[PDB]
Amino acid sequence: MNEKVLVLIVGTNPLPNYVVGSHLKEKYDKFVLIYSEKNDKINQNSTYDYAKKLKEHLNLNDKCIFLPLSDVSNSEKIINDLREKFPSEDFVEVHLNYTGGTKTMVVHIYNFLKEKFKNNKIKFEGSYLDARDYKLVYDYSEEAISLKDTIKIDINTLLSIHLYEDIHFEFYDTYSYKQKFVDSFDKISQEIEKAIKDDKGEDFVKWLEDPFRKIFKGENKLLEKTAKFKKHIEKLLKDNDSSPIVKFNEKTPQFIWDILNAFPEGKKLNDGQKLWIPDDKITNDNLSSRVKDTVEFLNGKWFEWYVYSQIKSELLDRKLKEGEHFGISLKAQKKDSPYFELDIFLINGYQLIGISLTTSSTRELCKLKGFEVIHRVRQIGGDESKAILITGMDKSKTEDLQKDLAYETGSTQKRFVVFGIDDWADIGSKICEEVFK
Amino acid sequence: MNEKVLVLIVGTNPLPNYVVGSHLKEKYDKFVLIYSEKNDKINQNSTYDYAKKLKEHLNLNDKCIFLPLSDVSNSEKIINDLREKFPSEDFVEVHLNYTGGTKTMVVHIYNFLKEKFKNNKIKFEGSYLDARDYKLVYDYSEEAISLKDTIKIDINTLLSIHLYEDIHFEFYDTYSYKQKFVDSFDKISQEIEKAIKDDKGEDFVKWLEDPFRKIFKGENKLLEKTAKFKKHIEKLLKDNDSSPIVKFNEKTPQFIWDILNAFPEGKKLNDGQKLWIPDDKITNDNLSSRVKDTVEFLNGKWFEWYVYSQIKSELLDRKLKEGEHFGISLKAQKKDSPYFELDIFLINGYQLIGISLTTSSTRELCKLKGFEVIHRVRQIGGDESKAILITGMDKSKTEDLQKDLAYETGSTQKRFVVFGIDDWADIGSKICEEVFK
RNA sequence: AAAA
Ligand SMILES: [Mn+2]
Ligand SMILES: [Mn+2]
Repeated sequence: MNEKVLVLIVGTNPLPNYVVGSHLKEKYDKFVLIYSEKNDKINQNSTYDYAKKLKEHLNLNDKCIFLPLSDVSNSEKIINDLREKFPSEDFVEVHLNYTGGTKTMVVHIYNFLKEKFKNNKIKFEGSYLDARDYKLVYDYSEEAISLKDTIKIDINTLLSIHLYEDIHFEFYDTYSYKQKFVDSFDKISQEIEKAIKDDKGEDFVKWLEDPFRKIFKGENKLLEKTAKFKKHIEKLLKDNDSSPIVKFNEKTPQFIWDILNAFPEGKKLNDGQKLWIPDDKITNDNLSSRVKDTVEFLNGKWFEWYVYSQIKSELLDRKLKEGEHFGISLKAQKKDSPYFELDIFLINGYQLIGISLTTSSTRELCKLKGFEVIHRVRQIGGDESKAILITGMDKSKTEDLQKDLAYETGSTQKRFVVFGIDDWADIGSKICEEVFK
Repeated sequence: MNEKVLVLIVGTNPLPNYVVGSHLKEKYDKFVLIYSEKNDKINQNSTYDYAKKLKEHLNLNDKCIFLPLSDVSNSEKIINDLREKFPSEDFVEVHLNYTGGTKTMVVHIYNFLKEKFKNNKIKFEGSYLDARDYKLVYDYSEEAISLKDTIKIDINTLLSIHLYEDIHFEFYDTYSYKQKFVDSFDKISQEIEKAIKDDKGEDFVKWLEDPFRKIFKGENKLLEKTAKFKKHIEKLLKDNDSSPIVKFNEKTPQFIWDILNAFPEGKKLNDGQKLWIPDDKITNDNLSSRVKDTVEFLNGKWFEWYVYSQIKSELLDRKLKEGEHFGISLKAQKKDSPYFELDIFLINGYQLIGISLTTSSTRELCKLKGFEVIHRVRQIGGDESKAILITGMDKSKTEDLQKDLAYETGSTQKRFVVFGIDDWADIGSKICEEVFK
């Protein structure tokens, strides 16, 4: 005998159970996962899919007992099913983690176990995981254990316990544009990093709006069909005074030219110090081989590799593993449901920090992109996950956004942090400070 | 003499305590609002402002006692602060609503009061408001009191208990564009309503994309400067055929011309069957008085008035009161925080149904508008608010968006509803269905 | 994990 059992209340947030289970798996022998059933008459769904995922990812196997509850808000039907379905075996210690579930479930499961085992002088203990100071507090023993730097979770386990699948991500050694600009990516990335670190981001993004996007963006497949481009180029020449081609050749700053001249000669958007305008001998395949990949990277993809490279320094010194706790280009889906894409993911302990990146200074576009990162990390990491939005907006607008999209969760620490264009140079440090503090 | 007390555990969601308080305020002469203090060192904010608002709108005044809990995660510190600060007065019935607060609070308060009032001179009772079935279940009593159709909240009170101020909404008799298009708004709306009922939505939207949003919405202030515009007109005219100007003058369906000519004479975008092309000596203020308000209302505001008029009738049949339970163009702010804008608001009992309207068929733009309406109704009405996003997408895209952004709250009823283009003509009954099921 |  001498069996020790752990009773977990399984709600719609599975992460708090996973953390407590990992910390107490060894010191207990059997596990009771109290979940819920589906009853559309009472508008109640089931937390069983989370209970299956908690059994699998904690690897409790057959040492796990599933206790179903028919009504999560009916005191009578809770205690009824409890006596009829709680294990009849003897135990030396009965530990309850009432962190999840309803309040009804919590109240009636706590008092029932208190009067079924603690009534038999069998060790009884309650526990609740603080989502604010990251501690597991014991009711009777009065112990407060911080599981912040002890319990660790990865991106695959975190999304699977939240019922997401097909988890794809990229690494420092598997970035897509490392292949598109092979034997030249480091040079292009180094040059851009210099300018952004030199507080030239506002100037770069301005140049990206005019003329970069005035010339290289328009009709779909503008840069994959020469005819569309050549017609587009001639139309811009007709604008004369307001022509972006004139501004590209003449008013383009030098740090831009250095970035452009960093691209491989076969994939340069410039003809020395002027805009490369293809002739009638240049085919549609030649254009995409030179313009498409370079334009896509300068349209916002550089800002993603920048932030990921800026933060990679502090992370490797914090002994965090790549592909497990940090990565880029995160994609996943629910079964028979559309996919999602998060620019940068980062997991400090078990707190998921989702980072969405945009080079925009427009209020509406940044606000919606913040809206998105809040909801994704909610569906992906839980209701206690952080969302940081890095934008090209100024400090004032950035601050307003944080205030506008702020939701009271009971924690002084903010879960929605917006970073402005000024923070770009030291974004790596600014994030490290935010995430680890 | 016989002081019956009701104890409410105050959390971040204040709506449940207001609902229960409004129902049981008459049968109790004392009220204890257990609220949290602010200790930044333990990452814990104060729900005092939420409990303050409840005392005001429930008009408890002197019958209200405030009990500050220093730590809302430590069992020991909870009970210690309780014994130290709970009213030591004589009570004949002690009723606890444990629907809110942290799990630890709901269990340790429950059992602290249950023992402090075990003497049969004092009768103990416990309540919980089930958000799923909208009922007030009583502990140990099979009694089931539904409050779905009994308790009703006004839009000003709901935003006030969630800490928002400067609540401004427009109703039927005070629509802004009804004052801007004088003696024509009824004819403009009639033509738009008539066309939508004739399955001409997609038609309008496609014309709104091209050539409408290519002639009047190409530059950030082209309808505020006559030069930019005539420049924009000539820049489109450079294309000759396939220019947005030609499609307007030629390939423009008749029901569009009917709406365009329904506008007041001095505020029409057309000059016969052609696009009035502003000539020289047209002031940037004379241009504004003609195209500015017409372009804005024709860019989508029309969809907001359409949906509002279709729902207005259904609701009046019911008891919903305009301005008190439904309305259009709601704006409000938290103190020293930016304002928000929800297109249409509705309150079915005490449930906030927020409706965001967009005439777009693009999945990205609609997706983003979905994250917005979800986050807004949770800040404005609480975590049990429904969001509805009436898009211009087809049934396939709507069901995909509905699955992409859906979060698991624990209810078998949807809380994010994505109506599509085909639902437009019967949006009145469609909304009546989803809101009052 | 402060109306699951
Ligand atoms: Mn992005
Ligand atoms: Mn809208």
